[PDB]
Amino acid sequence: KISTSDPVRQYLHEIGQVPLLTLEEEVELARKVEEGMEAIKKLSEITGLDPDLIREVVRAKILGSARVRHIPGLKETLDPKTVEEIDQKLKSLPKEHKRYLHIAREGEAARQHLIEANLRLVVSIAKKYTGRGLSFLDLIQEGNQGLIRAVEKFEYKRRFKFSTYATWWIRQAINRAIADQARTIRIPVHMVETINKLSRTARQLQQELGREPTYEEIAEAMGPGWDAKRVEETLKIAQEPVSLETPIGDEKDSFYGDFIPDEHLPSPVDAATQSLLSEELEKALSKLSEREAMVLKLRKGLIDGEEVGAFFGVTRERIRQIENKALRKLKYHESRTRKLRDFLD
Amino acid sequence: RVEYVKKERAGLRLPLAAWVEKEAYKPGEILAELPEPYLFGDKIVAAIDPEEEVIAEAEGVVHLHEPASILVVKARVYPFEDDVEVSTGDRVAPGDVL
Repeated sequence: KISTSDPVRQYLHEIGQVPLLTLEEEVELARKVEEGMEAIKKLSEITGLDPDLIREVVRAKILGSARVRHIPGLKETLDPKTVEEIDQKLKSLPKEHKRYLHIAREGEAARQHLIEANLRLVVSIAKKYTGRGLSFLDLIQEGNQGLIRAVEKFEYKRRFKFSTYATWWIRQAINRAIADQARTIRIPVHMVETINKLSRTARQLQQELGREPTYEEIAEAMGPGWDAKRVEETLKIAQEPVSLETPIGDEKDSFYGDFIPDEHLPSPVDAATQSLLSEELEKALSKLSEREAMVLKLRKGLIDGEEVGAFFGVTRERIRQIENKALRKLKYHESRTRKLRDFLD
Repeated sequence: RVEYVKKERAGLRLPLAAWVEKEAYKPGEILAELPEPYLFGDKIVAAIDPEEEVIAEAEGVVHLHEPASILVVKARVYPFEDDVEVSTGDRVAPGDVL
């Protein structure tokens, strides 16, 4: 039906069925996640397999079948045969190393478990970064990504609990997202804080003048290197775009884009130009000596805009010689039979 | 499957507290751990430890609640080897194909 309620109910229901106890459950899971790490590494040590591979195979066996490996990541790990071979060596690990295998999986499991339980935490956080320009679900989602980030770095040895830790790692993920996706035209985090500062400043300035500050105040109040050109620019970038498709004029049936003209396209007038221009330019180019005429025709009209570097083997003196003598004979007879005079431009 | 235990009396529980009271994990002293009637698997003292901790110095701890989570599943202790289909479950103690 309507999307917010369903997810809210979705995880709130599962937290309702499994909140994590303050100390015990979070400690429990934490301890297991870490042991997983120490496990996987020792596994790489004895298998010679990259901890990335050992990590992905324990993931498959605990989080999903061939289905989850084939669609998400296209196909480098053979759906069946590949992952299985990897599990066989894990089995071969005697009593000593087999232990790490069994731990890795159980660890991985705990991980996901700690992640489920602290989803209300995200939503509670994400709840306040609402009207920034991101959908609540998008916001919760990035924040979620943030909590997963936290899980990777939490050191349970250092007594502080995951609550306070997740907060930071989530708030960071969100704010980033808000700064990277919120607009149509990307704007770096610096420009963002800059705009917030700009905004906040305009607020304190609205406070007493009764005059929406000229870009003079803003420069001042802002600080060290602020000037009118700077603020006029920033607020020009702050205005989000408009809709090429918006209800226009009297709101009846008016769509905004019919009004904007076009520039690259040669309005007939231009197509006719290029026709005479090229035919006449082409007639002259042939009646001349190819030597320095083509040099300048090609050097200028074929690739890019170098007198010396323009002529093949013959030096500058023959260039200027024929360039300026052919260019003038060409111009002066074109003066006689006036075809070019009428500036095609 | 039950989980954590406090200090009314410690008996038959997993390896957690084993290292706590060094008598059984350091040497074979869990039998003498039963205090005074031994003169006239786990069995600990009359009731000496009250935490979900590690005892170097009582530092890595967690004093709390003990869960009793009934898992409705069938628990096999000594499965055996029958090779018709690929070896299912487990062997006595050495091999674990599961």
